Amino acid sequence: EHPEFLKAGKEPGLQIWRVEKFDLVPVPTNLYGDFFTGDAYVILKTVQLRNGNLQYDLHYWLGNECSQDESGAAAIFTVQLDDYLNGRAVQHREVQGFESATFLGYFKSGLKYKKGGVASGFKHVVPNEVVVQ
Repeated sequence: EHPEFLKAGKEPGLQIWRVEKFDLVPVPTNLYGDFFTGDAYVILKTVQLRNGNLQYDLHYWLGNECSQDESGAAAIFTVQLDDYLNGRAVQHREVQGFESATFLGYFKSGLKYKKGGVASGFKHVVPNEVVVQ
């Protein structure tokens, strides 16, 4: 499909992404800054080291209301990125209620925690019209 987190790498700084729709989904403005407990967020940091090999680090965050199934899919994509960057990157997955200074240090503005997505805005794309039978 369109894996941006795994294919991420076009700017030395920080990129935030979120899993949604059985694929990778970015977090538009206004939305960024709020972590969800019913989903997984994948973040990849990129900097320019002396040699200029562009350092690549990534943190895998999961929600407490996401059994190993949802957390498994998120960790799965994170594990692949590692094999691709099993050179010396910084891979570290964080959980809700157990974050670390790295996270609290990456965002000190005060990350908001949203819970319960009261919204039935979601439809399944059907295969063209039912003309076929």
